[PDB]
Amino acid sequence: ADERLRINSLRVKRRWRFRHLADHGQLSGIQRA
Amino acid sequence: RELPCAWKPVTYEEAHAPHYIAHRKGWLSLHTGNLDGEDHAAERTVEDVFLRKFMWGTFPGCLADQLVLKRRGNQLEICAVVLRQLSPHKYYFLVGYSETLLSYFYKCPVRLHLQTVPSKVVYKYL
Amino acid sequence: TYTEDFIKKQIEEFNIGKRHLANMMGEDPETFTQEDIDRAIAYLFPSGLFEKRARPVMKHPEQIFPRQRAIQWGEDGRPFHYLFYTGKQSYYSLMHDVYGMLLNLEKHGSRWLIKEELEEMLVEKLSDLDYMQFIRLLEKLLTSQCGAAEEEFVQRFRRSVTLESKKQLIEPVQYDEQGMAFSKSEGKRKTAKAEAIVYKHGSGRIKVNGIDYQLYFPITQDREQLMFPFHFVDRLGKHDVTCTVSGGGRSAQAGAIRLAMAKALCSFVTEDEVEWMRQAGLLTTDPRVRER
Amino acid sequence: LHVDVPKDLTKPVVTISDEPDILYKRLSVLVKGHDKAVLDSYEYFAVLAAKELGISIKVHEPPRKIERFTVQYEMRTLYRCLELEHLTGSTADVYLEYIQRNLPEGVAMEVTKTQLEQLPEHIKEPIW
Amino acid sequence: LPPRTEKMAVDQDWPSVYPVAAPFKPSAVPLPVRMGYPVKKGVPMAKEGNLELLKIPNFLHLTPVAIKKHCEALKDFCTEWPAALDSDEKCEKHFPIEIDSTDYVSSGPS
RNA sequence: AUAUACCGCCAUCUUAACCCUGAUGAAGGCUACAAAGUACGUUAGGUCAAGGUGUAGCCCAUGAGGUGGCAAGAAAUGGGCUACAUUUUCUACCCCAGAAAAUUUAGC
Ligand SMILES: [Mg+2]
Repeated sequence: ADERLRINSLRVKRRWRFRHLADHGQLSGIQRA
Repeated sequence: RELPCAWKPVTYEEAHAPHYIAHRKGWLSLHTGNLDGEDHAAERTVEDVFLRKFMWGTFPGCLADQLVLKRRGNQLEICAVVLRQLSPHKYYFLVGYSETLLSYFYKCPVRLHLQTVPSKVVYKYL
Repeated sequence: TYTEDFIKKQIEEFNIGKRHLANMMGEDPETFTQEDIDRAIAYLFPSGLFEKRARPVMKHPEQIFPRQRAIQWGEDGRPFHYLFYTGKQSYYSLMHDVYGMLLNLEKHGSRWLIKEELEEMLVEKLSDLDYMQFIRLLEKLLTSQCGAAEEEFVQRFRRSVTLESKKQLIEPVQYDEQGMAFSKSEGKRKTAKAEAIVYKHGSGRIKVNGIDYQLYFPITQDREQLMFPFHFVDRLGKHDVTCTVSGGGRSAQAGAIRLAMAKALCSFVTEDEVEWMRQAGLLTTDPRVRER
Repeated sequence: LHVDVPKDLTKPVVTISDEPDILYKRLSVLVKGHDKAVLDSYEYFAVLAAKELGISIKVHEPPRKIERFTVQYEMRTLYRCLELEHLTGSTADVYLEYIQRNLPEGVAMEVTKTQLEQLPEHIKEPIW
Repeated sequence: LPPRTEKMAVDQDWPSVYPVAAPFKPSAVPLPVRMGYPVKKGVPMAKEGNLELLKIPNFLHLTPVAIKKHCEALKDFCTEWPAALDSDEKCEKHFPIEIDSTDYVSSGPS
């Protein structure tokens, strides 16, 4: 990563990674609007 | 049967539909991840998934209802509701076993809070 | 079904819990009340559920369980009420009382009680036609020269609805250091907010943010709006106005100033004139605002 | 315990050091939760503790926030701000330890501390 | 076995029952509290087996008596504001510089 | 290539008893100024652009190159983007100045 970084220098919702858990109240804070 | 001839106990969590989650039901897990500005919501979700599967496979036919997973600081409290069918010695064995596995698997002081009930607390019938 | 022994055990459990809650909260158990119970349960078991009923609650058991099952006869089996065998002892007893009072009177704003709440008071289900019968008897009692006892009897079955229009709060007449009488008032139109001081005597000078009104309002429409209140009650050139307006735009500020001046001028006019201004739309805050 | 009571108790060792104490002009405690009743209970607890420790406290409620996303899901974040004023470093440490150990689950905290400091000696006069 | 709330006196020391934050125990909390949306011609459920009362972050460990008893023992750790600095007028005078720094308390392993 | 693999994200559709009457027949029971009536699955679905877990393909070619070409025409209609001015345009000002020149979409 750093090697490529240096040489270059020289040159769905993922916040939870859902409907199942959210509908069964298993995700804190999530609710239907 | 016949074609026009066509034309189960449930607890509170089972009875009430998902659109009651902040009106009648609550949230099973309680943590700060989903609040505004806080991070690691996904990691907490994955931890919750593993806890629920582990507990349902480690207390088979004992859990009367769904778990309640609380988090304060780095503490991790599993409040479970179980039946009075298994012997208390086996319950103590499993409590110790699960506490130690989860503490060494999540690198935090996990603790467990069994509440036994004589039988499923049925809310209504659907 | 709840047996009376069950309810008795619930009552004693509730009293013991009441004293326990008074212990936990540090209050005196002797004076510990139901409102205190509600506040303490809210504190100790916080819950944000929108359904008010869904929160944890500690009620007296009679509040919780349906206790309408009152026995209507004793151990010997004799019913207590002489109209028991009608099946509607409460309703027919009430009708009998009303008929007796009507007989006595013959020898000599608010709304009627609704059917369901009448059932609640009587603790008996009743149809629509018998409710109509009762209401017509109550009307007959009202029409007659009903006395104080009959008046309060009717009021037992007459619910209260408050009507309070016609009455514009007339601002007090203050006096400035120079001994001149004036009245202050506020007005709002869209986002414009105005506050006007009308003087009892004057020469018709309006001063808006310290600027003459014709210089502050170049457009003639706004000057007409400022003119409307004083013109309507025929006192153009008899008062001085000092107003401060902020926010909004040209016409919104003019409307706010008009409302403020009318509400302040209500102090120096007769009550009939106040009512006339109210009917001309001069004392109403305009609620029309931009919709999202 | 009616009769069996601990005869004496080992009070923890609190040493009065020689170094001077930090001074905080203000200390704003913003607590965030998904439930308003939990925040009200926490506000009552924190305010009573502040009075019992002699700290001067004021409470206000910042406007809530609502994150909606998509079936439409929603997340409400409610706030309570507890502004303490004129407390030293040790009072702040003990009060904060108390109210952070008693922070309910699902509630997060942001404590902003405004320390009072004197000018460095290096900036008092210009270098010649 | 029977719940131990039956053995609890009406003038007990409540803080000794709930010293620290603990989940709701219907066998330990001597209150006839009920939670739940009642069914038609029903009542809110009882506490025994109630998951909703179990999901509340309760404050039984922080009652007014307990809070005062804690804050009477925590006074030992506190120091005193210098009385010379009565208001902001002197705080901006004797200590011109102000340093704002923030800490964050979340829940998790890190 | 496959979500015509799952997961995810959107969307479609479906979700009894008692009491009287008729001579104790099939049978019937209302009148208020009251005369028997009371009690989740579904989808050859879309999405591989703010996301994953797999499975298959070609491997003298579904890989790597080289030489030329390819750069269309015409209508009728459907849609979109620009400018369309005298109640206008430019300057000073923020409104008393001077110069220039057919269907459709909403209604409330
Ligand atoms: Mg498809």
